[PDB]
Amino acid sequence: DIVMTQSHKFMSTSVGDRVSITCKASQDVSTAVAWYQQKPGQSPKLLIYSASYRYTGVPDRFTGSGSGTDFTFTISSVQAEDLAVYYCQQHYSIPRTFGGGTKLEIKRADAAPTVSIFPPSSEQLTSGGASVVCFLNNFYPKDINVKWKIDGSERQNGVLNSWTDQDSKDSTYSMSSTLTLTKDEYERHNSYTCEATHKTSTSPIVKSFNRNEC
Amino acid sequence: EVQLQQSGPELVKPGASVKISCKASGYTFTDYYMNWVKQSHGKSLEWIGNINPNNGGTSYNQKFKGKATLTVDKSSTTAYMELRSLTSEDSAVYYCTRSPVRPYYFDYWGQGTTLTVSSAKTTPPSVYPLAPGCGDTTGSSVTLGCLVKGYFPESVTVTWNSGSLSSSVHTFPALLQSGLYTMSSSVTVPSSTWPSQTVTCSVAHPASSTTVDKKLEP
Amino acid sequence: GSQGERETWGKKVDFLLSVIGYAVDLGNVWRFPYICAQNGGGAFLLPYTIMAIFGGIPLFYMELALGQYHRNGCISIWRKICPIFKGIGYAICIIAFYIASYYNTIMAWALYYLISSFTDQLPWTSCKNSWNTGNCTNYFSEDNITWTLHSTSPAEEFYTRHVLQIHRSKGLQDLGGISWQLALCIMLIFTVIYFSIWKGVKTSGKVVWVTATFPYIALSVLLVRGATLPGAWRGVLFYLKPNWQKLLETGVWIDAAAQIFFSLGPGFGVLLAFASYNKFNNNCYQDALVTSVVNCMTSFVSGFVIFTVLGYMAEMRNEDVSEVAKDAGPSLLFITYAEAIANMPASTFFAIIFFLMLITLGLDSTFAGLEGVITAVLDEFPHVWAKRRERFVLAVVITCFFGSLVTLTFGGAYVVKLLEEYATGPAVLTVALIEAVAVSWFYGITQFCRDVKEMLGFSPGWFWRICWVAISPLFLLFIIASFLMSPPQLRLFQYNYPYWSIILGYAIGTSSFICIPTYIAYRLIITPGTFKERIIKSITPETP
Ligand SMILES: Brc1ccc([C@@H]2CCNC[C@H]2COc2ccc3c(c2)OCO3)cc1
Ligand SMILES: *[C@@H]1O[C@H](CO)[C@@H](O)[C@H](O)[C@H]1NC(C)=O
Repeated sequence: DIVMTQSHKFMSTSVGDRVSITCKASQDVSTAVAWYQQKPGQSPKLLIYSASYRYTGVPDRFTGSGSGTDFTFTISSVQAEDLAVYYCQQHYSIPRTFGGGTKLEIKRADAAPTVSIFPPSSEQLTSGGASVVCFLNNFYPKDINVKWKIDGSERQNGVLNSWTDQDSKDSTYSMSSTLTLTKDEYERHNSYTCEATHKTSTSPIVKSFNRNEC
Repeated sequence: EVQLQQSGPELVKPGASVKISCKASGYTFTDYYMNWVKQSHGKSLEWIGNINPNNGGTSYNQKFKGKATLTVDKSSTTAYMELRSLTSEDSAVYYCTRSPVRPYYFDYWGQGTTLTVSSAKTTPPSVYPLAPGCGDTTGSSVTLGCLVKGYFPESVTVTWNSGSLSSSVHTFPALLQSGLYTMSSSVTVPSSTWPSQTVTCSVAHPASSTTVDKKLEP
Repeated sequence: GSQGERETWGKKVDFLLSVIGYAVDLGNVWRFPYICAQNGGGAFLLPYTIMAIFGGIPLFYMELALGQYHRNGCISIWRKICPIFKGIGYAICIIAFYIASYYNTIMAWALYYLISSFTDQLPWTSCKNSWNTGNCTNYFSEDNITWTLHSTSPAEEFYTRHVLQIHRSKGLQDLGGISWQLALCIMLIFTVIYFSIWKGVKTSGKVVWVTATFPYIALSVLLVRGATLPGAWRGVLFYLKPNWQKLLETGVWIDAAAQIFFSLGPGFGVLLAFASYNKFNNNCYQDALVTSVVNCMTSFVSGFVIFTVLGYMAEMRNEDVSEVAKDAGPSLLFITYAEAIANMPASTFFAIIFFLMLITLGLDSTFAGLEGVITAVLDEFPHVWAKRRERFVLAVVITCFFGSLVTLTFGGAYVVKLLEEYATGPAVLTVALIEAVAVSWFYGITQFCRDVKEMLGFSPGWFWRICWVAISPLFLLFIIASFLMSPPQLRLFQYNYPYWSIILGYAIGTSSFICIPTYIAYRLIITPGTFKERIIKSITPETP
């Protein structure tokens, strides 16, 4: 069989920069390599076939090169919607194999994380649960600290951080810090506070609300 | 144009079998090889095998020989893939993709089929409105949310007002714990249409065939 | 008086190149490279030689030694060895007939291509012909093309809808009528063998100078031509890449044994006839040895001749030469190789020498094929026959034409496979086994070593002794059992043969075999005495 090796699992680029993903095959392939673009949440979309030829419906900003074993996929004008995971695949020997997959992450200027704390709703208080939410929207880069405060004390049990993928419009990550608690514990405390430490500013952003019917 | 409409997600207990369809349209069905590619969570694409629609010419991969069985029907232009001896590794997304005979590229793919192989009971999601408090300072935009708690498997869809609008909706991935998933959704909409008009989030769970709609209230 | 002693050959080199001419054919050119590159690549050389040394060579040299020593035909030699097995000589006579029904129609195709290759623009290049469909898509045409399940190449269209016209037949059921072009081609073939056999060994032995040497020339031109082609190393890689794991399969050895046997073709009576017309003092050990080593090496270089052009063809297309070399049979040479040589400078030249090379490969072999049967019948019915040789030779040749009339049909190609797989292989293996057992066990290998000891001056080594006693009949027994156990379902040109074909095949495989148990029944049934008395007088040859 054939082993398609993409040594670089991740590659960082910016909007408008010249990006090029490599692809290493097991043996000599002549000109038999196809490049696929799988956008997050979509089916893999065919971009290049036979090393250099472009497929129909593919903008002019996507090109391909190489002849032999190593092949290269080039994007001249990276757009916000070009954010996807690119795969390379050989099409000469049975069976047809694929590459490990190269996620193209977009680099931009820093953005302040918009933090919003949420009190448990009445339908959940009705069920017998109470989850305080802390949304952190539109910031860059991904590295960000989230600290919880039930009543000023750093709460750490029951905290779940969920990072979404990068955005295809403004290239801004977004994460959710969830603090799930019981109803009995919720009606024995009032002002919840979640804070975020980012590289945009040294002082963590502090958000607070009150339990007494807001 | 060219469309490959696959089947919905499937939750099957380990050791059983499962069949996936692939309705092809928009081209001469007998003019192209029908392929199946496996994609594991976080893994690369994996070629299962192809089939010639004319005579059912299955050409499998040595890694999937006896693991997958490709069939085809010309009377409805639909290719099928059946899987037996289901394990936790088969819990992956499967695509059926069209391909010519030479050069062998995969021009058109299907939307995918989420297969979950687990003996865990199909648990309906708990939809709780994540609404801002009544003491917050209403600025130029308000961020809302809806919480989906406790469900299985990962087949779930959170929509906002029949998809209008959703130009500022941040959907957070689901997290698995003790056999049950939990996710949350948010939406940033200006303050000049709230709370004047109606904003409602709709949570749909296809595996349990349930659909609970909850409207946000301050 | 009268005839008395038999005739003698005109020179040593004539009989050397003559047995080489029988040994070397089409299968040497394309069969061995395919079976080689498929079963473990270069590693296939390891068992192939073994199956040669232990299997092919001993039968070859034993047959040859008996032929030169006894100077009898395929039927008359059993009268003086084991009369009950005289039916063997008859069986071959039937077997050869079945072979001569299809083997020369292939040469007729190569001949139809050859006379159709004199035009400045070769027919299988363009699609603007009277036989192409709307699926025909060809080169020197817009690039980017993306082939379709229903699309078809101009070479496949030419071979399918013209020289074969196989689209006009539905299979074995409906194959008529007859393509008169292939009938005239094969008629010309029977003519060119008619003027090369009718006189006897002198003409076959003189035509062989051309029919056995030219294939090396054409293979040399296509060899140095195919070597200079860009990206031809792919076919060589796929051709000689060692895959030793395939050697663990018990099938591969079987394929090698069958290959070397059916490429040396011992015990068919052709070597008996070719060996009969030689000097008693003349050595034959070196003869058999060298002759085989030529057939094997010739196959080895032929592998390069094919897979170089296939490598270039896989470079212009997209590699993994196996895909461009999937189909083994008439399509590897008549379509893929022809379409490959079409994109080369002075294509008329390489085309003419290629299909001319095909005819040149079949000619010598079929000379020898007929030669064995002719010698058998002339020696079995002397005086009652030999009145003229052109009479019996004319009879067998026109008989082969009427035999090929089933093959000259539209679905004739279908029949060719049914006759190529089912009829010849099991029966020939069987008669080779019974023949080898009868010379090694009944006549006694000791007296055979005394016959060779009287022939060459020295007794054959203990190696030849143990090979004839055990290793060779086990070698044939291996292929017999493995064949009967797993007869093959066969398909040709998107058409799977009906389930019943094997039945038909077995008829054609056994309708030729019925003569030996019925002749044992005829011999043991005709002379009265007891069963133990009559079989003891029927197993011992004539004392005087
Ligand atoms: Br199974 C079997 C066994 C042996 C052979 C030999 C061996 C290789 N070299 C040619 C071939 C000779 O094949 C023939 C062709 C025309 C003939 C003929 C015999 O006899 C009448 O006319 C082929 C198939
Ligand atoms: C091309 O071939 C297909 C079958 O291989 C056939 O159905 C079709 O009619 C052909 N095209 C034409 C124009 O005849």
